[PDB]
Amino acid sequence: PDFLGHAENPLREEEWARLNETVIQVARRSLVGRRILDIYGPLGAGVQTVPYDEFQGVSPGAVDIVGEQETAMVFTDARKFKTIPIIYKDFLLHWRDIEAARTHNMPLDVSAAAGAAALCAQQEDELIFYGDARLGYEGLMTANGRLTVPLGDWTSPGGGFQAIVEATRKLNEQGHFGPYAVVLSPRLYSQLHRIYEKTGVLEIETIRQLASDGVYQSNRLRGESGVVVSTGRENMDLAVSMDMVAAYLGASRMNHPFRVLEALLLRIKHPDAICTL
Amino acid sequence: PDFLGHAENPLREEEWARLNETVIQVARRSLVGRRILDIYGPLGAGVQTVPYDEFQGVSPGAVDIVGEQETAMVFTDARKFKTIPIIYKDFLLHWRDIEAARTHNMPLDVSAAAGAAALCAQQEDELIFYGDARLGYEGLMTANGRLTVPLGDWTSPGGGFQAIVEATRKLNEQGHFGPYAVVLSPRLYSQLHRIYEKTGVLEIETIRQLASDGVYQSNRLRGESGVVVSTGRENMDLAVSMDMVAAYLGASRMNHPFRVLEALLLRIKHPDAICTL
Amino acid sequence: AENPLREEEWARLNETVIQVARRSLVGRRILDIYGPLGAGVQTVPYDEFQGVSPGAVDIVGEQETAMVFTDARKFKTIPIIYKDFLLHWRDIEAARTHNMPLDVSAAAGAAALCAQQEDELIFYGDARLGYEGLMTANGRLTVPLGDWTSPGGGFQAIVEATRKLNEQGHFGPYAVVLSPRLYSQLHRIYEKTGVLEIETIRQLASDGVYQSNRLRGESGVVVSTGRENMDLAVSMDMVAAYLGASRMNHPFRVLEALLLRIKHPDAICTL
Amino acid sequence: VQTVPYDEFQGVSPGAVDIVGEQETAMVFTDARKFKTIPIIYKDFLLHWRDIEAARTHNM
Amino acid sequence: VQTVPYDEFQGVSPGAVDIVGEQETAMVFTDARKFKTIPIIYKDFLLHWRDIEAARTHNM
Repeated sequence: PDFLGHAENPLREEEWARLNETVIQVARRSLVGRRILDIYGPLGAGVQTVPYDEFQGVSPGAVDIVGEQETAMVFTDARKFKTIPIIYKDFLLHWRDIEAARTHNMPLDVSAAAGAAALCAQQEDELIFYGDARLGYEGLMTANGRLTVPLGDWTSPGGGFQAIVEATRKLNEQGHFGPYAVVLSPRLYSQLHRIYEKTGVLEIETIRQLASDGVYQSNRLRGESGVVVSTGRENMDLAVSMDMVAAYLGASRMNHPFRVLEALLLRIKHPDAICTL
Repeated sequence: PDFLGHAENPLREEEWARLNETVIQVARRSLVGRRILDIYGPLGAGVQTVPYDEFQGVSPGAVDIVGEQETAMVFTDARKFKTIPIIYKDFLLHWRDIEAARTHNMPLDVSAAAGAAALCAQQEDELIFYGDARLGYEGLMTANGRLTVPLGDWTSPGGGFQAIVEATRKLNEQGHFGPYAVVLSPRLYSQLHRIYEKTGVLEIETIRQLASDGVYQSNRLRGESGVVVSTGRENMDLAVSMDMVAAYLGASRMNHPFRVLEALLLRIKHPDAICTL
Repeated sequence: AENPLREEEWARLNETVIQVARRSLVGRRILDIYGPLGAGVQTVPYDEFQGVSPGAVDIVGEQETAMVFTDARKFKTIPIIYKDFLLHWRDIEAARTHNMPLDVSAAAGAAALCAQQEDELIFYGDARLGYEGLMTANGRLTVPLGDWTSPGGGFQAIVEATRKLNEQGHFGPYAVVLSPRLYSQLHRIYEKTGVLEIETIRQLASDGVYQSNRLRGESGVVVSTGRENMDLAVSMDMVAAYLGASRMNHPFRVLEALLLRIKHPDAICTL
Repeated sequence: VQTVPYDEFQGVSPGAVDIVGEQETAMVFTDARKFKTIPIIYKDFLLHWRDIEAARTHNM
Repeated sequence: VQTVPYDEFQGVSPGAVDIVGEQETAMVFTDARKFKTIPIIYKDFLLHWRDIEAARTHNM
């Protein structure tokens, strides 16, 4: 006639609401991937597969007096569908803490929730920026056709601008230009954030004006690398099946462990808008 | 019925009653520590910390006609606020005995519950009589300031009791006398029963009269040790957040596991009423 | 920590399990069952045998011959046979929104394995646990099934088996179970005139001649189909139950509880 | 529905019977599920317009 | 209340399993459960009864 048992959801309504709010907000704080990209809307739990379009196209538009160009852009052989993985963590909550938060001291502590959701989002950003060979996925710094360009010039007072200038030139060489967005590793970003370039102000302001979609920081990237991409759709996408949400796994010895879910898959529909070291 | 699985609780009211009665009875049978220790009232499930209060204190107290002598009240040495551990064991039921015991064998077979409760009580007695150093807890034979007395002169009836006599003398010198008690290891409890020639009266009866709160035997204590205590309050206590209760752990492999729980903490409010080897 | 499926999908799963069972069970077409006793029971009474008491006193008034009873009263424990499979929560959601088959191939595989294990149990007791096997029973009345691959083959062995049953004073409508190798190769259509050899064996047996691929290469048995000779104590028919969600993937287990009690091990012939 | 699950591979795990169910009867897919897609097959029906016209007010 | 629960830290568990179905990575929890005692901080001052009476009659 009390808490003991293997019953269904232990948490009351408001406690569930607080858990969901915490995971959502810490996700919003900790996600850098979902700002440079843009998401195909939430398809739902059921959708396990999404189309994965073929590759580049060097076919541009044309203008004639009477439309006769026929403007072909056709996928060739297959469509090679792919599947949407899942990412998760744990919520080992004590039963005595829940019991105390009912008739006693009652700031129900969900610190483990924020920690686990932060770890989950970190793993997800690792997925976007680096595919895993076990599932055979593609990562931005390990894709095919990255259009590499050396850097070899930082640690100088102003030897960082020309690297992104060259990257933009190479990216426009493939006839693929637009609002660029840059993501950099932590130490590289801080080093870029240094004193005046001797020709004005902090370099990041000029780089941000050149990119036109911001320069972002990612701890999850390797030590000395970074990327610049074309933020528009028709080039890259983030297929989402369901956003971060906490669900009840089961009953432990007597505790309650939870698990945070989100199903994401990047689609590089055009591996021409990627540039790296 | 039994196929839906993961029901909130399998058993009925009568079977819960029998399980609880069995664990209570076996606990009361096999507990020795709870027979010389006045228990704190059941605080509740939520409480996890209790005021582990005192280390010392003395105020001889005086009397005079008017009622004015200004003797400092015994308040506390310093608050410490230890945390209440949990002691548990677990057993299993075969999901058919629960079904047979509603048609064929009306009283449900619960021998595994007694088997688990005996081990739980053994572990609890070990907790009282010994710390574990993984939680900084204190034990009867591990407490600092134990008033050790060299007592090895046995195998000769011309002695043995004199060890307890010296223990009482040492307890008296520290200004602490009352209804004494003795808990002895089996290797010496049996040795007391010796009927060596020139018997007269066995030493056990003399020791029982000298103690006046019973000489007890416990296997959990080590092979070559024994203690003398003062049974009253304000020297020892037993914080009881909750007694032996059987709770459910979901249904694994369609069987039914259960766990016997209690939350106990020994607090010695006066680590002077202790004597050891 | 919940209960996954609703009524329609539960009914579909149960129907699939029942269908695969009734298709694959060969024992249930040769032995009649003691009524479903419920999941509660775990022990049943057992055989009576070699009750040698002619009882043919045949005197006006009556004599005091010995009554027939269990030779040695004892009990046996009804086993449990089970197979476990798994389902994915995303699969259930997809079958709920996009498509609507709700693939249950795993359930069919589990039911098939359970039925094969059950039939092996009936035709061979578990030596480790220790039971009675149709081809390993004591008092089996062995008859040499050899010298086949001949024009007059299985008939010469079935007639000998029937005369050995009748000599033991145990007769009636017999039934035959043969290994698939023989039950196929036995179609030596030419006995003499026009009738299948298996057809004339079936006429001789009068309660079918079935095959069960679980038997060994060159073995077969003939029994007396009635009750009070052989039995099949059932505790619960093959049914699927839920083992509780773990890691959001729902497991499941198909259960059956059977035990054969050969009351009169005089209705046996083998190789 | 363009994609369907494609389950892993064999399993040599058989069922078992015990007095009390404790076999745990595991049969678990290991690493992935490697979904696949459903192709299409087709041919042609070149029907004359005059034949359809004839089958209206004439030979039909 | 006089005691509160306490930190969880160095929960090194990537949780980035990222597999269809799910793996069995380690859950995050308090590294070592323990408690702390909430202190009390206080400051004491004094007031004179004549001051209160004066503030009640002469000035306010």
